[PDB]
Amino acid sequence: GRKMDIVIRAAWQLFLEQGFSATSMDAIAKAAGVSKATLYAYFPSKEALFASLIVAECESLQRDLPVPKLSAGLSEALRDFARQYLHTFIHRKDVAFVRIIANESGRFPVLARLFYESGPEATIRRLAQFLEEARAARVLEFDDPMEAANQFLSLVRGELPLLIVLGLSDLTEEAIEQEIEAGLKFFLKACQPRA
Amino acid sequence: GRKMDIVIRAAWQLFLEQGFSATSMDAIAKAAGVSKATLYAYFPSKEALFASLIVAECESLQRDLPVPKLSAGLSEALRDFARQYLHTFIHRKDVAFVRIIANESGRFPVLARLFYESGPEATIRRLAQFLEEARAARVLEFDDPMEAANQFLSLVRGELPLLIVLGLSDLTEEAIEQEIEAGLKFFLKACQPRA
Repeated sequence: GRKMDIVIRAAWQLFLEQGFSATSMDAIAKAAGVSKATLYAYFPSKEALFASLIVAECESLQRDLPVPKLSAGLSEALRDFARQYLHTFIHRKDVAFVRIIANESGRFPVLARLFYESGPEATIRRLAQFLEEARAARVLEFDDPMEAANQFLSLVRGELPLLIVLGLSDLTEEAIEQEIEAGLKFFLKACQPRA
Repeated sequence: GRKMDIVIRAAWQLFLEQGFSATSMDAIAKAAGVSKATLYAYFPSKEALFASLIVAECESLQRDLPVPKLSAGLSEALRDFARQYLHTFIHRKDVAFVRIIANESGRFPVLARLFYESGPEATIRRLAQFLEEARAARVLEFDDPMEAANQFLSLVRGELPLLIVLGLSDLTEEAIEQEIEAGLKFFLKACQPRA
């Protein structure tokens, strides 16, 4: 319980610095100061270990996103959600996770999909349920809620992933507000019923 | 002229195999079979050498894209451009190149920005000048052409880059047409003058 966490942190450190495949359960045990018997009692395999990291970190992220309320106002709800989406993008593991998994060159499709469904797709679904509410209230129009959620996020996140990866993204809070307001303005321009 | 190309290819080989910083002008000269005097006459520095590769690769990629014609029909033009834009992601034309810069962890911001401006931003600008024509023809409406171009591409590309990188994208031609049609439909829903 108290030990399992020292293992997690040691493993994360190695996965970042070297990648998944280049990190052995052997190295992990030694970095965390445990016997292999111990290590394997907590985690039946390196794949299971990484899955723990993924589900845990991804569920954590998902708690720091709001559940958008239509009572808050349509715009402010979306604006809030975008804001938190981008803060999580910038300051959390999603980029690191993707580098790590992308480095595996498709050797681990189950882990890849687990991340996708636990994070990115989960974000889409939360927003989608909110959008379904907004459409039920006749305050937005669109054929598919997931599709519309994905469109919204795509606009808001724009080309920030690329910029970050290249090390060119530097986003003050005011810079972020601008990214959001542009994305939102456009999204509403396409889904607000013209009237 | 040809002395210089054998060098380019040798340098690209090393940068791929070992990264930028781990590759020395010395190793490059020896791999290309030239004297250091010769090497440095063509390229004043390793940074300058990589810049040549960037400009060359980025111009190459830009020839793969159409120049969209408004005579073709608005939709079909955009649909063409989107189609060619996505081909770049699927066939991973940028990936090795970006990995090299990304792997420098922002030690070389000038080269990173040169790539950005020579590729990604260049794509935005081409589309932006087409959009500026469409607006002059009163057939689309928007305040800023670069912004609108970015929005268009963000919609179309959506989350495909991520899926590809994770090794979860498998796109039949029909699947691709669906991605495009969704992105375009939405873009037009916001910029076509509602009438």
